[PDB]
Amino acid sequence: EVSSILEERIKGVSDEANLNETGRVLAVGDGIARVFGLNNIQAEELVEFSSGVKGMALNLEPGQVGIVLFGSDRLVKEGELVKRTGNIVDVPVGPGLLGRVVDALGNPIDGKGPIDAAGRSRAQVKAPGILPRRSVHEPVQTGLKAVDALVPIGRGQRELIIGDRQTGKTAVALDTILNQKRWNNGSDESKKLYCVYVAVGQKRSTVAQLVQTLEQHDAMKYSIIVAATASEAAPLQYLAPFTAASIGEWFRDNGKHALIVYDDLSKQAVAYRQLSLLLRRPPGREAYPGDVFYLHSRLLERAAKLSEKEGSGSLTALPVIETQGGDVSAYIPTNVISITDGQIFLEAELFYKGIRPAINVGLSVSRVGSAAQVKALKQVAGSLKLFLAQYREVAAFAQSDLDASTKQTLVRGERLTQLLKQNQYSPLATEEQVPLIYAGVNGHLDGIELSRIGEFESSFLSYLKSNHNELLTEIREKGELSKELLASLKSATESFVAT
Amino acid sequence: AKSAANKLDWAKVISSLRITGSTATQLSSFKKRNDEARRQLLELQSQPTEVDFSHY
Amino acid sequence: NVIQDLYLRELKDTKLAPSTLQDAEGNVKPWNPPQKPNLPELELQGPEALKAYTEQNVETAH
Amino acid sequence: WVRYEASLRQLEQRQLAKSVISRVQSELGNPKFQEKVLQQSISEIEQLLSK
Repeated sequence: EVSSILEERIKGVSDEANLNETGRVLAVGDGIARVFGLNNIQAEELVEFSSGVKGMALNLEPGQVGIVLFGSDRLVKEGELVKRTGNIVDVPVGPGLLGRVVDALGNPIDGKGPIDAAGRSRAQVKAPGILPRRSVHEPVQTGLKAVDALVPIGRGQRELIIGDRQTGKTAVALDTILNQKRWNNGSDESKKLYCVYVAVGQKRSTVAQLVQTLEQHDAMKYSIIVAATASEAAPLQYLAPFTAASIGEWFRDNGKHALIVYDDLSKQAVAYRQLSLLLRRPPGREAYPGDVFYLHSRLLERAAKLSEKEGSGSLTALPVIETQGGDVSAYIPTNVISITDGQIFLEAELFYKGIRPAINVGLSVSRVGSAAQVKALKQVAGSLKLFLAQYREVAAFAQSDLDASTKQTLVRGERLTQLLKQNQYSPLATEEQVPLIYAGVNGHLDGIELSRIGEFESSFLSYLKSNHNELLTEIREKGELSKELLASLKSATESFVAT
Repeated sequence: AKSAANKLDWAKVISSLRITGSTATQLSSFKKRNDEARRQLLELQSQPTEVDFSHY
Repeated sequence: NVIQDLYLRELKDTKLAPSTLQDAEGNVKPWNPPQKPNLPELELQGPEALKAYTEQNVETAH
Repeated sequence: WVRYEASLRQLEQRQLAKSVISRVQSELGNPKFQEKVLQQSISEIEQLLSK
């Protein structure tokens, strides 16, 4: 058993071959080593040192090569023999990475042994051209109202999630993965996202809580977790998003829909800053190097909704930006904003002030998000953003006397805001979001006293199912609210209002 | 099935509005709704009764 | 070579002998037999209900 | 039950891991340490001639 597996492994050690290897380390420390020899070396190779650690050749210079140690300096030392892997940095990619935690070297840190992987693919790969790119049509549903309504999110898009640290930052994304459990545990592969959670710079303990939550919601089987914790070395952290995206691209290049959440790219910036400084390349604004724009932009544009030629694959990016104080003019945030489609700025003040989840509607945009929305969620949600940007206006100037028109808006607005809120780590179904939005929009929640809003939601949904889940089944399949359905729903909702 | 029961019930709630009495009507309505809704959550809660010893 | 020496020595001299099932049990949740919660017997049963209903349903409040 | 079963396999593997270390220390004692250099030598002779 354990003996047989070990014996198979021992048998799999068999002879070393001659070939161009061996450089000798000289000046080493500061996480770069200067190696003598390595005369013919492909650029950006992976070299494995006989210190049992690997590095990526960065600077190919006349007479010397400067490896960058992808791993601890502790074991590397002067006059060590550096052996050429001979290959550019590639990472295993395939189908069997699904439901396996791995670290950045692809080592199974789920420890479920060797990963099944179809291929390996180069860490840096250019983004697909204009011609392979079809405009978005399929939505991504997060199961959180307003995060689908007010913020419309669709496949392929680089839809930014920006906000402040540890405001349960992770939770917004986790909820997305969870809602799409329903569809991803579906049988339609057009309705299967394969979602990748990139955990960079987070405590290994915290990641272990995340892993445990994901396995509690039995969500592990449709998702991969790549991990590059805070302790884990900065060059590994630098290569961590890029590697994850390669894995994502294999799904995308199976034409299959996928999504990747990059938590947190701001920590990649600090890592790249560290790396750059240790390469003593000049620092940029806020001490973040000048190629920081290039770093983020090359990463981000690999996420796309490809055309029919490429099998209409998606790789929806959700990159998670950690703003220092809500510094929305800060160099790293602004640089990311410019690359990304939309923003999903999360209002920290409101978060603290009991709006969970808190979405700063003003600072949330989605560049091409709204044509991903299904017609039901366009019709029902029609103008609710405007209405709540009338609530935004109304409460702006509310701070004396209120005209009845203003008061009506305020009463609706305050109550509508209550409706938006969701219980953290428990997202609602897509089907369910349609009536709730219907209620408020069609003014059924206008009268409902503020205290009972929570009751209204649960009771309304229970009512709808018990009275006629037929309506919901229809809206589930049709995905368009017919005039008959609209009237029937008006009638039904009014019926619930009465009770 | 259950939807018939509820259609007549809620029709009767807004009818009972129009006549005297409601003292113990709402408690009856609450009870039949309660267990019916408990049974709905049951019926969605239900996973197959069997150990899948095929793989396990 | 080194493979052979290591292989021989390691494999041969290592003898498995793990914990018993009894010892294992502590480190796991043990088997659970049927629960058998009986059949509860409800109200609106017995002639307590009948006399109550005749009398109670003789006068009700608005 | 499955979980602890996997745990026992891991525990067995780390036990056999420290036994591998013990076997390594034994190997490096032997003048097999000397005699196997001859084996490597002839193997390299064969190998490098096969290059």
